[PDB]
Amino acid sequence: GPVPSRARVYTDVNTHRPSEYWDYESHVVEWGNQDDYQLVRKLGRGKYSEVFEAINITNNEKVVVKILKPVAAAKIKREIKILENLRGGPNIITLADIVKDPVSRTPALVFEHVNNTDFKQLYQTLTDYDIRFYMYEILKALDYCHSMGIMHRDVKPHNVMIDHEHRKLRLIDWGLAEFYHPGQEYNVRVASRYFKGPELLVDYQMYDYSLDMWSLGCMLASMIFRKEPFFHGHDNYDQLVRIAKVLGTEDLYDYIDKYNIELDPRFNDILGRHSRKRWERFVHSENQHLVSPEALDFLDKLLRYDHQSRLTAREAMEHPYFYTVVK
Ligand SMILES: Nc1ncnc2c1ncn2[C@@H]1O[C@H](COP(=O)(O)OP(=O)(O)OP(=O)(O)O)[C@@H](O)[C@H]1O
Ligand SMILES: O=C(OCC1CCN(CCNS(=O)(=O)c2ccccc2)CC1)c1c[nH]c2ccccc12
Repeated sequence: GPVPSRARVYTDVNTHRPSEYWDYESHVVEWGNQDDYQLVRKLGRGKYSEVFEAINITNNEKVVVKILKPVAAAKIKREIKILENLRGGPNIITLADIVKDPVSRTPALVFEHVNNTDFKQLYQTLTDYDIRFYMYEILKALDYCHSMGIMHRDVKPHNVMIDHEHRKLRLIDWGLAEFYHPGQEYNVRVASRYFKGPELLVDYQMYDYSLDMWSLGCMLASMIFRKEPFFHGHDNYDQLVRIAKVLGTEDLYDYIDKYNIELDPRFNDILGRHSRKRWERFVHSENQHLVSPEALDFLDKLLRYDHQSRLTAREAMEHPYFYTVVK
């Protein structure tokens, strides 16, 4: 069977905390009043939730209302507990209220309003300095949630809200977030296809906070090389092939050997043989200004098959790539 794995940082944060911190099913929801809010317009509808721009009539302030679909309403206590535990933390979205929808029974989460929408809208037009600046801001949020014993598990450009005018950033959508418990086997059906770590693609369930660091590495490669997404898989199997064409097959097989990971037999005839490519191969005249030896060294230390070898959020913050950022 597979060889066990544990996080190399914040390993036992939840073992010491009182049961109330991580036992989300025991949490008692003190519901608010739905009538205090007026919906203005639908911002979007996904497979699990619906988001609206709204106004709190009790104080004239602008809010964001997220209504849960009945199918995704099962783990609402988990998302509430995580949001309350992280409230006030650096670059973390603030939960202001929890109400029930008027027509349907389903819970609705109320948040602070954040200007300029999606990270994806701006992340392909940033200067070198701005990529460095915003990467440091995301790292503050990830080190904070990891230090609090929580994995985000859905890091991607659509989940980062940036107010470019005020040089402000917020990490949103904590619907897939989970408490890290050493030795626990988690569900591998998390994160968006292009941002899934190799541990999810090979069905290795004993993963940790380092999953978020692979997703962050995917975001960095897309920004500095102007290629969105960087790893463009057709499905979950082709996603691993796309990765293998860059990182090579030798390091992939060394990874499955280290943790005694059983590979799906459908990978035998699609993986092939590939050597580790130099990051300089993705450099061209149109993206050369966004690339530096520091950027390539940093990217190389994030995008590693072995989840235990990747830089942690705190080590990433120490990298020379961030020396030019004003602190
Ligand atoms: N707290 C917030 N403040 C301001 N805008 C928000 C907030 N939360 C979500 N939005 C906006 O609401 C819109 C609807 O988001 P929606 O959840 O439908 O997309 P998504 O789920 O992020 O995309 P994906 O399906 O890739 O996850 C988004 O464009 C997003 O920018
Ligand atoms: O005007 C209001 O609600 C109008 C609508 C009442 C009906 N609901 C539909 C909920 N049905 S649902 O099946 O839960 C659903 C469907 C799609 C996506 C997510 C969830 C949409 C909003 C509200 C006024 N204050 C609120 C506070 C929370 C939620 C809604 C409101």
